[PDB]
Amino acid sequence: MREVISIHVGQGGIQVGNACWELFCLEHGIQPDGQMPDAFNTFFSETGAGKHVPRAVFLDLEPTVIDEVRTGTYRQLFHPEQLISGKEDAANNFARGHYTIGKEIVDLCLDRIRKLADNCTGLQGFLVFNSVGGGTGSGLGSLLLERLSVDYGKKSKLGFTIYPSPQVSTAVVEPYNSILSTHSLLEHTDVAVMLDNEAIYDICRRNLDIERPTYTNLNRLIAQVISSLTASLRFDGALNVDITEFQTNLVPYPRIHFMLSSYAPIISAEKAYHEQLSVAEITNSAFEPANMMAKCDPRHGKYMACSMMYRGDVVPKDVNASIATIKTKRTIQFVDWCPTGFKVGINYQPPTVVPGGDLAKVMRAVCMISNSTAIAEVFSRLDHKFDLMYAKRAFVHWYVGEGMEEGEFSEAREDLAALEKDYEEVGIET
Amino acid sequence: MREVISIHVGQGGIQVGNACWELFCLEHGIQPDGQMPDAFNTFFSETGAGKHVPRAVFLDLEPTVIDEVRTGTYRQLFHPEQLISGKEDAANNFARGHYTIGKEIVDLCLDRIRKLADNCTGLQGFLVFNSVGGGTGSGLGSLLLERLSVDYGKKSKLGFTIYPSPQVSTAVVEPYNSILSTHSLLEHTDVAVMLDNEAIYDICRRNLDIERPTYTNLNRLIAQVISSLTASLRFDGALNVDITEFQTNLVPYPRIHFMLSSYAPIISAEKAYHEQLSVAEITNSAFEPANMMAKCDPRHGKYMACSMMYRGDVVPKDVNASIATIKTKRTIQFVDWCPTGFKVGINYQPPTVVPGGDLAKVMRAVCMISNSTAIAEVFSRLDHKFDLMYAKRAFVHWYVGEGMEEGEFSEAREDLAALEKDYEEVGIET
Amino acid sequence: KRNTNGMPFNPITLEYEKSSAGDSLKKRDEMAKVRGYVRAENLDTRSNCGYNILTGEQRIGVEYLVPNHLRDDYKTKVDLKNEFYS
Amino acid sequence: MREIVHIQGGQCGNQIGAKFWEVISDEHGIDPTGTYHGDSDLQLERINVYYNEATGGRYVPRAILMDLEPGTMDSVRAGPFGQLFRPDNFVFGQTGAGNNWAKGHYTEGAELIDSVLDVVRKEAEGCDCLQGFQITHSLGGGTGSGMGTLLISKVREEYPDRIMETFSVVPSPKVSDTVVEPYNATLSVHQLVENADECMVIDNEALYDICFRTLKLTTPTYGDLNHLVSAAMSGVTCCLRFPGQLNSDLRKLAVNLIPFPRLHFFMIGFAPLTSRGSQQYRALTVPELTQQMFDAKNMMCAADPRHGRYLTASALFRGRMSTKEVDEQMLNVQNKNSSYFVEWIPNNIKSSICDIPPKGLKMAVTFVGNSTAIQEMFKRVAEQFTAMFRRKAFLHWYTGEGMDEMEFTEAESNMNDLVSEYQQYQDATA
Amino acid sequence: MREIVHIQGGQCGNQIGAKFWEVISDEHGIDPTGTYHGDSDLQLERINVYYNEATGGRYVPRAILMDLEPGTMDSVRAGPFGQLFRPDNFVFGQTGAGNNWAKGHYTEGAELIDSVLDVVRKEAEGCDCLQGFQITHSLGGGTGSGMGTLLISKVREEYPDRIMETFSVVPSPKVSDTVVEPYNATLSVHQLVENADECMVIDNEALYDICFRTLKLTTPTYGDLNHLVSAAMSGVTCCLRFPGQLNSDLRKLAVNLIPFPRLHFFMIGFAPLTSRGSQQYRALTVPELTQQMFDAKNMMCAADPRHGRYLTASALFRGRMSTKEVDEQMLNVQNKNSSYFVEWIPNNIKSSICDIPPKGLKMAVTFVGNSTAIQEMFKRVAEQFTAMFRRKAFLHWYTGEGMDEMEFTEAESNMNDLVSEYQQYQDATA
Ligand SMILES: Nc1nc2c(ncn2[C@@H]2O[C@H](COP(=O)(O)OP(=O)(O)OP(=O)(O)O)[C@@H](O)[C@H]2O)c(=O)[nH]1
Ligand SMILES: Nc1nc2c(ncn2[C@@H]2O[C@H](COP(=O)(O)OP(=O)(O)OP(=O)(O)O)[C@@H](O)[C@H]2O)c(=O)[nH]1
Ligand SMILES: Nc1nc2c(ncn2[C@@H]2O[C@H](COP(=O)(O)OP(=O)(O)O)[C@@H](O)[C@H]2O)c(=O)[nH]1
Ligand SMILES: Nc1nc2c(ncn2[C@@H]2O[C@H](COP(=O)(O)OP(=O)(O)O)[C@@H](O)[C@H]2O)c(=O)[nH]1
Ligand SMILES: [Mg+2]
Ligand SMILES: [Mg+2]
Repeated sequence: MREVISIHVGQGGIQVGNACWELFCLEHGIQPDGQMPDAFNTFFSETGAGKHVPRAVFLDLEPTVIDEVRTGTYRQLFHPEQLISGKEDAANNFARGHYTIGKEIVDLCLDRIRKLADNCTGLQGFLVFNSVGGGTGSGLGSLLLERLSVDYGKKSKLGFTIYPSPQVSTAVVEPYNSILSTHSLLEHTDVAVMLDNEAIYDICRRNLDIERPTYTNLNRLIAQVISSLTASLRFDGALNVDITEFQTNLVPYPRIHFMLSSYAPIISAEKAYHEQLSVAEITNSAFEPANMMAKCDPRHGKYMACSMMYRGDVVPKDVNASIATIKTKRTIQFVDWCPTGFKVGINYQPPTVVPGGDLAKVMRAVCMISNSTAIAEVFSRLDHKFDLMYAKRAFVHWYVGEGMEEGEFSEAREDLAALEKDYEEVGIET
Repeated sequence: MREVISIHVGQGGIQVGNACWELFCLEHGIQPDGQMPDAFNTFFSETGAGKHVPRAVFLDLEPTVIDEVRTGTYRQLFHPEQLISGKEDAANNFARGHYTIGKEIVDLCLDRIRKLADNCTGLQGFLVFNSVGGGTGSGLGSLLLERLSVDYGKKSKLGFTIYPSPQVSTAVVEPYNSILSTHSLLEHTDVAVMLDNEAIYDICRRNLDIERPTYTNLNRLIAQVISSLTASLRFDGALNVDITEFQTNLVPYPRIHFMLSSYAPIISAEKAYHEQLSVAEITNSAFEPANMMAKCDPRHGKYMACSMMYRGDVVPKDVNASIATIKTKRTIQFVDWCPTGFKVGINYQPPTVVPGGDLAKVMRAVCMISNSTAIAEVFSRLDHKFDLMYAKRAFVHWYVGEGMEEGEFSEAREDLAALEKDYEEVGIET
Repeated sequence: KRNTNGMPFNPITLEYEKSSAGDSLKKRDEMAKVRGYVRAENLDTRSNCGYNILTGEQRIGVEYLVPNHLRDDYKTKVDLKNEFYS
Repeated sequence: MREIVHIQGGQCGNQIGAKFWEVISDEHGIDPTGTYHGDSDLQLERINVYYNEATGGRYVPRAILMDLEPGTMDSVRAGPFGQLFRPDNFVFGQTGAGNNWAKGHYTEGAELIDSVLDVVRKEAEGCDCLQGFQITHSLGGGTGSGMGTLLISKVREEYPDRIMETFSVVPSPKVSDTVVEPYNATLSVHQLVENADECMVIDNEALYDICFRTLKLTTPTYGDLNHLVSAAMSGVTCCLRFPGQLNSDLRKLAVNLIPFPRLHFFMIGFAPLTSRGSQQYRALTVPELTQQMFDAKNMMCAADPRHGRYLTASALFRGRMSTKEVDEQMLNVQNKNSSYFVEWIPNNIKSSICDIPPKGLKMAVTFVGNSTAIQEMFKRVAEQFTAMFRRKAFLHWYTGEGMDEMEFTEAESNMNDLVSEYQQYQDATA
Repeated sequence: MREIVHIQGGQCGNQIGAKFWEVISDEHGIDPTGTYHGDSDLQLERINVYYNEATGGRYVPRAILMDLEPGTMDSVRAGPFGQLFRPDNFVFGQTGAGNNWAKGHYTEGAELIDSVLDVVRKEAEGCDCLQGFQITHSLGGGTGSGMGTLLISKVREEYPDRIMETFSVVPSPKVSDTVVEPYNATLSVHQLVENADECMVIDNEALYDICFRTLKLTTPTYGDLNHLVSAAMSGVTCCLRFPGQLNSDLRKLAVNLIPFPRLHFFMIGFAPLTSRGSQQYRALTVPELTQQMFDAKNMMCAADPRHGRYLTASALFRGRMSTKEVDEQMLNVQNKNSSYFVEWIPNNIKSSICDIPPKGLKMAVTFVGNSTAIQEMFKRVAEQFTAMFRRKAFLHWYTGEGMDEMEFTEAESNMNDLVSEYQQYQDATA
């Protein structure tokens, strides 16, 4: 009687949704056709006899990815008319997907959301995935969040946004729409998790020893993180954690809800079994700055609160004996007004392996969600990139001619300045 | 509830660590996979179900040896992320491994040491192995010892250094870094044991009757000595000895802690059983100058204190009856201010044999650790070798250009002169 | 499994309920039990004459303490190290 | 006659009850199907204390299970002895509290509590002669610490003359699993002192310490902590269900252990506790029980009892034993430790004897002592609370549901006043 | 009544006790499970001297075992009759002393001794009428010779009127197993003279000499030396546990064997002792017992008793025999050896008869004589001490833990004064 609905918008969102939906189907024993040859209820729904239907909706204005989905092996799984598709792409223009073509599509998505919600009885909250540096992704994510915040109100929404890397970039105009989308979801999303690609590339290179990774390898790690986060809702555990038990433990103030994640262990089968993978060493590896899932240095800032999930055969006393060691270290310092900052969850189900993938099978794993003061650097560098081109008003004509006003750029800049001032104000000791 | 941590740095250190870790696994019945098909706790740790993890860490800047370790039969034993490896070798340059590339690696090693120490509850002390005549070995050993001496303080550290032979040498520049490393560990290590290769070559040739030995044969004898030293911590015995019970019995003064070892019997199965191997004859063989494990003549100096370990079915009265005979002999004379100089330990477990090795199975063995005044000769000859090239400042540019100051060579020379004067001052009768 | 303790023996009674997990202790202890006798059996004996130092009467064996139900399994086990250091 | 009903709330309380009822059923020989299969006549004489009678001869506990989420009660039903609980007594909501005290005490807990109060009233009005209620809940969670404490006030308002027990687990700063623990701990302690007739604090840290040091078992789990807490819980009411030399109900302990109405926070401990390997070595005698009973490490709380002076103490011996030995040992434990007993109240140790020992044990002791050393727990809780509150961290979650900072200030002031006036009597002299 | 408690410390003391308690249990017919299976009524009448009573009818020794390392007590528990000892009485540290007297008496032994003193106080306060304490420890070790002697002073400070026994093994220069033996022997003798009411020196060299010459067994082990020491220990208190013609408790021996309060260092011996092959040849008669009793080689010390004159002597005969023969033989052994008996105290031999012989023997004798020949042991100990101290060898280990050389000088001076004033009476004439 506990449910959650995941929203996938944009090319990156759909490509990570595919990645998480192989993993969930594999973890619950459901074949790609949707047929089994009481834990499924969190992500799926029973049709009365036979197949299961995911509680997910796919959105995009550009039809190529959806058409690829509707012809692959998973054509029989998803309901045919929840893969909403458009005709014309926003083409990396934020104003397009927020004012011009997204408005005519958003009504169908909201109707689908209502039709899925009326089925659930114990709706925990929503999940949303969107790559920020694109037109349709950021614009439609903003519009959907704004509609949901007023249609439903206090229901919790979680956002797994992928911000651009510090120096590596695929587009040339992504700072503009990244800043605008951050403006939009700052006052509209309860949790936002950092996911830039460069850090995960470094993780793959160093640990998985892959020298030529593709997007699928990144999306599989993200899917594993999602599964670790939501395992506690569908498996028995000695110390459970619910989604609603987050803003009471990781969010000191309503404005501050951007945090960065990490995962451990990450190791290949060729050298995994030569070492014992004790809980102490994995919880040490999870706190290593080089294993952050976002390219930010935690040594440059304080910690505010750490929520970290275990799964497997871990015993609570071993967890406490390792939290003490971390509190001992002099290179990791917490904020003054937080004496204890750890929330611990323990689950029994070990992580599942996907055949043909990178990760091996292990009995212990740890996933941490940590809120730290050091996150302000990404905001500062994105702001610096934005200012350089906004000084000469470059690329603005592509946005003014799509219905957006001239002054809309300035207030996003003011909100980022306010956020940066707030992060500095919080981190000073009393 | 008694533990010890062994540190292996450099090629020689790793190659002797492999040698000791086959022997320990064989002696405690643990298969190479780490699985058994309460004495293990000194060297190992239980993971909760199944395998055991060694309390050891392997260090090197040059990746070849570690890669060889991670692909052999022991790939499953060691924890994957305690085999710290670098990218660039120090190339026999001491200044490199102490100032340039060792500093960026030492932090990870110290983090691993902390993560291993928090698990132990009754930590007796540390063991360290390093071949002195190399860049990374000597430099990283010096840096690790210097960090540990301040991080932990009074914990005991033991160093099994391998000094170069009197005339046989593999490098051409090893006196420089040998002298510098002796400077570094003179004021930082509690015990240092002499291990030069030439003496062990002669031992193999004379007793084992091998005319073409390799490094493995030397390392097996060193491993047997280590096992004999640490047997008393993990087996029942009539007269036990702990590691902390050494500086009270073998170290008359804080500066003097270099001593040389010997082992007996050393014999092959082809002619071992033809003779009875009584305790008297083995304890006579152990004191023979030709059976010293370091190429030094004990007849050239006085003895200060002798600590010698037995294991097997030896009876204390037979030990006393043999100590009396040695006190009787006129060719072995002790220092005036030491009336009794023997510390005796007796253990019940006979030495274990490694299949395919050189040594045979015997019921009695003796290992002696003796501190003598004759050790000053190796210091004098190393000093003479150093002075010849330091007169013309040869090979100095390879060290000055790696961040080391010009005057750093002189003070090591002054400390060696001080040590040689101290050894002469102690050995004179009152 | 949240409410069943990690092992068969509850701390208050320090005892077991029959099934394999309970059985392993009522089994491993039989093994583990045997191992303890041998060193203790051994430690006094290698040092010992076997004959009392003053009376000289032949000494008695330590066999009586272990129960005779497991009397034979202990039998072979002692000999394996008897041969090893024979 | 003089029976009590069981009420539990939250996940921690439900897990405690799931073992408490198993222990009680095993003590009375009740099969998991509700059918009596006991051996002794005394096993049925006073079964009306905890069990009701239904048609068909089976027995049903008079327990009431409440939580704001259905998962924990849906899980406890599938466990052993889970079928005994009447399905009608299960009351739950569909939303949960998310470890937020305000949600579980003002908005959500207020509307639901009417249904559970209906069944509570049904259970109490019916029973022959009420003795009182016993409550198990955790102070580290939102829904538990809110709904349980509000239910305490509601029950006290309707039954002012009955007795009320609470077994409360307070969040220790060593093993912290939730970041918002200080807020709902401090808020709960404010209400708990005003209404509970007896309170017994239990700490997970002390349970782990006991399991690691006295029982010496390798891998503690929540099942062992629950078993220890259950044995301690059963030990208190043993003489009320069995004959003995000096019967002593809960009200008699209330009279003799509470000097002033606001000093009713006890810490407990159970003896004997021995490892599996040493259970044959020890001999059970009254001196052996009493020496372990007053041992500092044996207390179920991390509070150090030799950091203060006992106001009073109580012991509930089990098994058949001589009273003269018990009295003389109690006198001896009070003459040899006169410094740790307050001097203006002489003879401050109460003793009781019950002739029925626990199943499998010949002698057992339950210790309940009111000591001044408990101040340290409130001191550290208030220290963390004031460290976190000064920055108004996580305050918006509580203030968004009708609560204000004034109730935080009053709670802090009342808790500090309790801390001060509890130690006021420590320095008092005659 | 008039019972004593057993306290042992160090490895040597623990090994002595492990055989002393076996001998006592075999004498009283107590099985290793604590169940009486004796034959004679007298075996139970005075069992309260050494054994306590617990529920279930089993008996438990009132022994207290202490050491600074856990290995020896973890090993003695697995030996025969190891289950009798109460697990609560085992107290140990996690570090050890390493044969360093300063560590076992100032830094580590001071903090731990509170716990062992607690159980010592528990044992003494409870018992019917205290007779005193007996202490077994070795002067050749650090932790033993430090903690035991400090415990002697602590016990003496609280029970000034009770009697105190110490069985002390002093390090002989012949069989030396530790190089730092003179330091902690000399430091311990300083404190031992001030507090011990009785002291009995035992030497390993004399035990080996006895085993090799009188028993003529080929391979002595520590088990035989322990058995001889245990028989000698049991012989002293035999008449306090059994009826006899002339009962004589420990206090009566204290009155009759100590002329001046500082002369309380005795050497002992046990008779009869015969080889296995000659046990049939010999006939047990009082002359045969008394001729072996005064034999010089039969003393448990290497000190030669015909190198001095006896101040007094004592004999504790066992078995049923005529008193007239005992008295006439004592007179004859004193008329034929008038040169070796001091002349200003006539009739300086005490005799006692106990009607219960040892199990397996028809007659036995325990000899305790105070002689002036004991000066030679202190002379050689001080000679080695002053040979080693003049160079300040190994002094830094002691001086690094708060001790200074002044306490060494005072100890040497007091020991030399004791040596001088002990022989002062040898040359005294009437
Ligand atoms: N991690 C990850 N990021 C992706 C992936 N695909 C695209 N991105 C990121 O998405 C950003 C651009 O947005 P896209 O998702 O590609 O395109 P869009 O969101 O659909 O917006 P449009 O361009 O209007 O179609 C790029 O900067 C990429 O970094 C992916 O498969 N994995
Ligand atoms: N006993 C013994 N000595 C060795 C062994 N291998 C190398 N050595 C000695 O080590 C000295 C040089 O140091 P190495 O250990 O070989 O190299 P390193 O310590 O890693 O220093 P780098 O040259 O910078 O890599 C030589 O003079 C050898 O005598 C070995 O397997 N056994
Ligand atoms: N003894 C015991 N304690 C538990 C167990 N499960 C959780 N806890 C403790 O309960 C605390 C969390 O309480 P919580 O589950 O949030 O209570 P709730 O909010 O009422 O559901 C943690 O700090 C744990 O230490 C259990 O099975 N046994
Ligand atoms: N009789 C006897 N003497 C022993 C035994 N074990 C050791 N010793 C003696 O004790 C001395 C060493 O004492 P040590 O073990 O260091 O005492 P500790 O420092 O208190 O542990 C040696 O000289 C031995 O002669 C034993 O089993 N029996
Ligand atoms: Mg696109
Ligand atoms: Mg190399």
